[PDB]
Amino acid sequence: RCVRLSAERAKLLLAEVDTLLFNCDGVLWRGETAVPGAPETLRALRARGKRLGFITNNSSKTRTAYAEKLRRLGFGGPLEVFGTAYCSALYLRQRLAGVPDPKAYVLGSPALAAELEAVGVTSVGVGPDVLHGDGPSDWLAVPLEPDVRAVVVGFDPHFSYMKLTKAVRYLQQPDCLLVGTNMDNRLPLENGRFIAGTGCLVRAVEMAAQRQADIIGKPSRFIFDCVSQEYGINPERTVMVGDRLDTDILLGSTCSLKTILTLTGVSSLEDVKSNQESDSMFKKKMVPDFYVDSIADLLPAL
Amino acid sequence: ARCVRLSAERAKLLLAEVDTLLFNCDGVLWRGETAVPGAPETLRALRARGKRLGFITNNSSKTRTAYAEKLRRLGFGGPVGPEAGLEVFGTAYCSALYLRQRLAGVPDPKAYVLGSPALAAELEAVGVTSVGVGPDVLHGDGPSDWLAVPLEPDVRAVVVGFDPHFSYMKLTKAVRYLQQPDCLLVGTNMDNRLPLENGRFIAGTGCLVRAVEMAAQRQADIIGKPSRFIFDCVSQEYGINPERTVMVGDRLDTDILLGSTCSLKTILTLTGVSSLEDVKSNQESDSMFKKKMVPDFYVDSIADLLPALQ
Repeated sequence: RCVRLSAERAKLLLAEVDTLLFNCDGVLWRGETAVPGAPETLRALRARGKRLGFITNNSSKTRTAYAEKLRRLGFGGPLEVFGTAYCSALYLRQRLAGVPDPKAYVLGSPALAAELEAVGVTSVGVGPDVLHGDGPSDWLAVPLEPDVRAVVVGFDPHFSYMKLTKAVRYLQQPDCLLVGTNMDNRLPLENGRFIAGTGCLVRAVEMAAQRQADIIGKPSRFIFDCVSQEYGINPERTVMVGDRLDTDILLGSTCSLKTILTLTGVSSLEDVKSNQESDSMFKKKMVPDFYVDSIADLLPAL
Repeated sequence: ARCVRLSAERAKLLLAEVDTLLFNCDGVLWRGETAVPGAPETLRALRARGKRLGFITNNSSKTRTAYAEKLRRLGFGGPVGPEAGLEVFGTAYCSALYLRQRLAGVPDPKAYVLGSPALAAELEAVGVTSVGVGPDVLHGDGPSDWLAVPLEPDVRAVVVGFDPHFSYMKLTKAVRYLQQPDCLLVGTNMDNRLPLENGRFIAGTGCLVRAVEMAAQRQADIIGKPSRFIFDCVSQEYGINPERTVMVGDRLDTDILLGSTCSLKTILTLTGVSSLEDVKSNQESDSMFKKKMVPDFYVDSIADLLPALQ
């Protein structure tokens, strides 16, 4: 029952909500360029006493980096950003609490490794690992780091058959964990362009390792739990604003949060139309409570 | 269909019934670079008895003629003379045939190959030019640099085989080529793992194919076993009559399944991946498909047929 948002309805909701959780890409900005009116509306929400949070499935930037980008583009400051890097670090903290010196093989960014380092998890394998040796015997003979207790698959632009081989070898130990930052098929880019998502890499590792990975990012509930551990979210008085139906809006529906769809990003009203037709009850979960052309549309009520 | 143990008498009955024998290579004829004991003698005897022998492989790393050299070196024999034709059908050659048929009429077909030099050689033989074989290491600081790399014009297919040089760059180029609707996506096999000696394994081609499928939001066409195209690739040259042909294999999900779906008599050899315990599990109907994966006859090794060939 997607309602079209008007200034009157926006005022009504704003009275009801104290916390707003936003996806960054496709909602607040595309690339390094801000959505028209978005910085001012978020500044105004802060002035009206609303608490702002940010949830992202990208593992390439640290919390402080996302916060600096928000500050430079005028969105303000209080941390308020919850990305798959930080939340992956928290997951590994929880699942490796008993390990004395946990080490993880990270097919991912320096930011993911830094976030793991902050929670006490040493990371190995960030960066290039180009193929060496002419056959499987050479590839399977390469020495591995000792005491590796987890394999974390993030956005690895250096992904190679060597990293897949080392990951599978680490995962031959039953105690070893397999964690994926997200399961997205595509990473949205500017101008409607896209590149391969972390989900492709994670699925390669899963298939080779005959394992099912634990997914940290949206639509997984783990990212909401990571936000709630610090915010203490009240589902009834909290709203999730997002651009993608399969990740942001589904997360909102599963966690009983109010949902707003912004049409500045990947998803559009036509997609919601197909979802409103009952092919599956799940697709009904992928429908927003309200829709806005842009987040600046909250400025009339603010 | 009751997985009968092939006794020498039963084996002789089979020899009278079949004129053509199709063998899987790894786990049946040889393990790695070392031959299975007694297999070379058995196949040489089969050639002497006038039986026609063919070979089916899911590995895309060797050309037909190269496989023939390995067979000759290990004592399995070779095509007799000038009239005789090649006996080995691997995923490189049959992938080339698949693109030959599916790119019929294309003026100068080009393919982006995440695969071996052998696959490129076979494609050249069928008239398909190949681009992208070999390493493509990461360059640049961001997506704009990666997406600024120039792509070749008139690429009409993406072929994913065993690529140990697979990289995020090659995946990115593959999706960019596949953004063209006419472009085909072909996979040599969908195996999650490549079996190796001593129970070891490495990641299979299926992982690479799946990554490309997910990013391109496409479904790949698989050439290798259990897909029936490899059987059609054999038949295009052999002209097989299914009831008078036997398929010998080591793996239930690939070799024996191909035999059953193509109405070939099946012999399971226990020198490879599959065991009688696995066929036991399949004989218990957990899945409808598992009934298809049951051998008509079983032997510990193909050398077990040597008494009936003398």
